Amino acid sequence: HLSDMLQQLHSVNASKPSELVRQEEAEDPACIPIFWVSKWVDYSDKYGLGYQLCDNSVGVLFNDSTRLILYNDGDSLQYIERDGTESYLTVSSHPNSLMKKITLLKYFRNYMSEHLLKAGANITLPYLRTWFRTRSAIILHLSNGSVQINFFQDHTKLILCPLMAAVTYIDEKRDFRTYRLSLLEEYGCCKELASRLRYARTMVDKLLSSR
Amino acid sequence: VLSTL
Repeated sequence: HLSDMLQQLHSVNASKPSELVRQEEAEDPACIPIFWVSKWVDYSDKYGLGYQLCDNSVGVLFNDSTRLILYNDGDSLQYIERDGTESYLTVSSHPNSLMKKITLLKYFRNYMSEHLLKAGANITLPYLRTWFRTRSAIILHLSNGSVQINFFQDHTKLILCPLMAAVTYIDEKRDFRTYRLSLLEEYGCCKELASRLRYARTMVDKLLSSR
Repeated sequence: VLSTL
């Protein structure tokens, strides 16, 4: 879905949306995402990157390029090998071979729950495919095609959903608005969002170039 | 590093 996201971003950016801007008319409540990353912890110098999704499921992308996901029921597990092969297990019944990884996941889970703010908390299955950080942002690519970009300095966030051709923007006051990209082309948007969308295009290009 | 505290 990355190339579709790139085309959607090309189209909106080429329309020069910030140049009468009628940004409010580009909002679409029907396009609100189901999943996004609400918390994350970068322990990649030792273990990997842990994260919580907005449904309270947690996942780790380990340094050996495997993934373990704990469902929000707190017992059901999905393990994804490097090849991409999925296995389904539980904490109550797992092979000894995954003990190390499960214990690491539980520690990440407990820490995030206790210590980090839940992004998009005021709003009512995929795993982390890859991620990277720049000086400005962390970029999270989910297995359902969604791409999330969290900007460090001002705490603003984009969630890009190529299947809906939509983008959710969480601003500095933590207001959460979801826009149809084609409506941003039609009605325009503020310079702030337009700038973030230009950055997003460059980030999606990075994902595509490092496949 | 961590997400927002």
